[PDB]
Amino acid sequence: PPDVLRWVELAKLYRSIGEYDVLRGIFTSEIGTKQITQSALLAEARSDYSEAAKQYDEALNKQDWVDGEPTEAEKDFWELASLDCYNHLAEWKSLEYCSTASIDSENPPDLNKIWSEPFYQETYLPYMIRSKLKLLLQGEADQSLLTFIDKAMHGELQKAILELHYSQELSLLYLLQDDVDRAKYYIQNGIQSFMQNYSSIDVLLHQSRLTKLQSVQALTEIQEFISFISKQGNLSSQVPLKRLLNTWTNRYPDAKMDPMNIWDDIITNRCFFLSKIEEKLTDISSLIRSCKFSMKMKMIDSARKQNNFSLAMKLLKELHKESKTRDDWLVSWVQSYCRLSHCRSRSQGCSEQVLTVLKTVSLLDENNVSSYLSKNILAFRDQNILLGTTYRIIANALSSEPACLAEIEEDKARRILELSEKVIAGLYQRAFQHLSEAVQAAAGVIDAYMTLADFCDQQLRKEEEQAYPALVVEKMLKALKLNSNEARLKFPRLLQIIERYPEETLSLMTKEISSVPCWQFISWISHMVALLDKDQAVAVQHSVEEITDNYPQAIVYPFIISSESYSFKDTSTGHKNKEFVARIKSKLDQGGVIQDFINALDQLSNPELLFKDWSNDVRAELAKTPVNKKNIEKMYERMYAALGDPKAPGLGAFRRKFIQTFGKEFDKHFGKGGSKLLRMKLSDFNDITNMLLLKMNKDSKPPGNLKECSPWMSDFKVEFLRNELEIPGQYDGRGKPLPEYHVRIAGFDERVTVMASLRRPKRIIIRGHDEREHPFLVKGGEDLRQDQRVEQLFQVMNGILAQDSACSQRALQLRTYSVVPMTSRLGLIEWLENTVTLKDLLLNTMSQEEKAAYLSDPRAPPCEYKDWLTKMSGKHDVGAYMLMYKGANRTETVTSFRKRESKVPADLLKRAFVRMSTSPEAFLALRSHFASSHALICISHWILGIGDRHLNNFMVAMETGGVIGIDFGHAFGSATQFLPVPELMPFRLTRQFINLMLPMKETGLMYSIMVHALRAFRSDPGLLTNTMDVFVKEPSFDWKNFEQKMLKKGGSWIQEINVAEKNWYPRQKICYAKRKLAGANPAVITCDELLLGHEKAPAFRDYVAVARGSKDHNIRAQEPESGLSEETQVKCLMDQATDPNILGRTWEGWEPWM
Repeated sequence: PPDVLRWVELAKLYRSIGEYDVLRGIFTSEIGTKQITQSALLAEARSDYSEAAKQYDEALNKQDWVDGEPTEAEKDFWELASLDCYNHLAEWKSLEYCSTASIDSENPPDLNKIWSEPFYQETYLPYMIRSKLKLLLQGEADQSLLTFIDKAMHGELQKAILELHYSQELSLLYLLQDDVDRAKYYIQNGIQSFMQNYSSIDVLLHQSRLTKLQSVQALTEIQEFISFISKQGNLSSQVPLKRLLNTWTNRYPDAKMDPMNIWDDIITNRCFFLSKIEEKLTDISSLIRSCKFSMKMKMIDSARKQNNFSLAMKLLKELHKESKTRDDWLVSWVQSYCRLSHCRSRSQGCSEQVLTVLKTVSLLDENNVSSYLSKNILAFRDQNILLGTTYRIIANALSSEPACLAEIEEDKARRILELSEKVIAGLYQRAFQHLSEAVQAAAGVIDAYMTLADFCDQQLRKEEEQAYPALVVEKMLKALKLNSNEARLKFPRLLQIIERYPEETLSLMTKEISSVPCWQFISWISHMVALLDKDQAVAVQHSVEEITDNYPQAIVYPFIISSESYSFKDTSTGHKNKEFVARIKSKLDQGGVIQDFINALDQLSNPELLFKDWSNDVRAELAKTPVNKKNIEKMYERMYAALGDPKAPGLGAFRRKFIQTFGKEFDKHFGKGGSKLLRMKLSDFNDITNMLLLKMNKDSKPPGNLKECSPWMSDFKVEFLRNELEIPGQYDGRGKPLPEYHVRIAGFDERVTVMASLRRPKRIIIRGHDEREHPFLVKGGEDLRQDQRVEQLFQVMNGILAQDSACSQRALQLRTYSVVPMTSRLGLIEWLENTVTLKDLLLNTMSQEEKAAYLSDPRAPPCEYKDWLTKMSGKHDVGAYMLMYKGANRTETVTSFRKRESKVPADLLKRAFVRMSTSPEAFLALRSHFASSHALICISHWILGIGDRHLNNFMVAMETGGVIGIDFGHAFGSATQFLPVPELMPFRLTRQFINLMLPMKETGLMYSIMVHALRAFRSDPGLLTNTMDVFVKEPSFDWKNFEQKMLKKGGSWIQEINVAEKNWYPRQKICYAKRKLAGANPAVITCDELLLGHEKAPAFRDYVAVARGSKDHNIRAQEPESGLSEETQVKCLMDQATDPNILGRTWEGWEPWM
């Protein structure tokens, strides 16, 4: 065919530049039509290279296949994938016969036949010479190679390939036959081969250069063996031997970043080199064998981490025979096997998870009980840790699934219940004894503390429905006294166990928090200085005191906003708490420069919108019932401080260029304010305010035009040490902070830039003590604590995301812009250099006329959409959705959706990537980064369920093509609850993000990124679970700041609910996130969230019908409700994202089409 071998050659190209995902993107959509294809690629996409060839040898001998026939395009592909997925693991012996046994049989004369028919010359040859060399290097004779080598070394057309390419295999072969000089010439041609090959690759095609560069360690290891074997200065004694052995075992390839064949190359070459150098010149060899065993053991402990499991298992069964002389080898062998069983069992079913770790008991009542768990107490500790965690695994296995697990294999049921609920408590007790041995038995004890920590916290969150709270606190804090990233983020668990159990061991917390390094709390300080108002601000006083003594700069900005509200206790215990805030308030802010800093930054914003904020605040507050006492006269003082007379800027502030245009004009209307606004108590007629507010926007002058609107910062002139300012937004954990070295703010440029948004924030260009120019964006008027919280969330998120293998090898990270809330209604936020928002990219890409007909046209897809809302429902604004859901079928909406999206241009994102790249060597590495980053943030915006991802919340950076996420108002699962017209799509993957990657399918890259990300997420010990728990279990938005920040933005949402406002309940959002992280179908969660906030809504059954599926077209209904897997979860996601039953009826400003 003329349209299939093209895909064969495209796969042939993409196999060479790494890129092993868009390789598999076409082997499920062009070379297909079967089912063994998908059933093997699902076990090849995850690193499970055993079953994904065990169902290719169980498919090459197929007979019937009566549904048609596999063409000639995939019968070769099946054996080629069999070769590849035999090569990635240690199957060399079953590679040679399966390579050369496809031209003839009867042990064929493979001499010149492979030098014929060039399909027999690129594919079957390198695996043959590779496999035969790997099988020769183990040590045998087998004499199958040099005859073919010497026959092919005869003639130019049989030598100008076998000398061009390979030469390192040949260098090792001629080292095996002991002519070192031709081996010298060959390895030197190998070094020149790497140089000339490296020089011709382009400079931005990354990961191809890595696949080149990862071999020079093997090349130089051969070069060093040659340089070492020939010299006669090393034949005298054993010390250059000893030094070379130490500098070998010192160096290593790293774990978590090198694929397994490079580990194989270096390990086997080093073992053969070492055996040769002991074979020639002749305890010594016992020490040599000990270095051999330790190098092999490090190879196994690196190969465990990447889920490359079957290679690890056959390596373990390789490495048993040597492990009998020295007992530490046996104890390392058994802990390595128990840890391999542990890392395996985190993915099996509940039926086999008990079996797969019950089988590893009989080697633990084995020897090493003979006096070696007495010589080392540390090995006793590690044995205790692994056994207790194994008992915890078995007890946690069949406590999740009821009692049905002791139904099969009754000898094993007798085995487990030998050591029905009275065995669960016994196994938990047998776990707890072995863990309590550890905390009484560098940093080989932090693991022993931390296992008790997470075990006991799991037991108490089981006990939500035993003096463990006495045990957990000091056994956590005695290791937090040491450095630990896994204990820095586990502190608010102590802050909540002491609050909920104050009569349970309050003094223990005090007696341990007495001596602790007081700079390990600097990240958590808003969870301590917002605790001064309540009780239990008595166990934590001196740590706050020490921070305000030694580092009195890094507590200041969260002390202010928590001093903004503090009502103290009438009992005399409160009479030292108000004394405590008095003492710290006196001894801090002694410079008196922080307050003028904040005040001049307040005088920079636009107060014209602050009056709108004040009008909406009072018309929401006093419009219920006039029984609120004194609060109107308590909150008019805030308005009268900043606004009113032109001398209150003098006294509380500096003279503003805006107040000489605002307060000076407002006397003939603010006399009315001083008459009736100071004594209103009416709340019946704010039309008088609305008409003046309509006039105040016509003649105002928002061009502030300079820095002179804030005169304090323009003329800064630092003089000497008056306890200088120390720029906001440093001191984010991470070791002992050097105080003197942050950028002392020393100047403000007289250039300000407003931004065009709904609130119109301003951007300033502040200058450096290191003589840089740090820009920032002031954010006047809004609460910005939640954005600090979710940047902490993204920090722990892509701190998880870089310690597995399969995301570190592909370099997936989020991009965290920084944010800081100086005081309430005043935040600084980091600005990024030369970025463009997504709708601006997709909008300026077009020409003149297509943009003109998209914006200004009657049948244009916005205006056509509101016209379809009219002609479907009858009414002509919001309020027609409720009659639109029930009163419309499927087939009108789907076809009308296609009919409206056909009018826009098609190749918009591809013209945007081609209008600036100027090189098709750059188009590839500018497209792949866009797709990789957009896929990662579209799955990480969903675990903690965020909505509202419209066209101005993605920003692209036009030097690499990444995308970022900003502006999170609907943080947890709350987009669909409290909005009127809900949103049901888990992210945004619309038509343009599809027409970019054509002609590839949307299962090549945007699927493998999401799968690797989600499987990287849900195997953690619950760091995300605890942090998400703590973020909503700290009340700062208890529907009040939520509704305030909701009405801050101007959309269509005014509250009046009275049923969902009682249904806030942060024991529900953690439950739903723990479900959709623990495994749940993503149509169950969306209809559950729509049920809990839209009960008794009219078209509610329509909502659950559209979210429910169709069972004939949408896969998201044909799947179960629980116990799924990652690929099924993400297949439901990618169906629900693009399913025009859903995208047809959504919010018009969300822009579903473009």
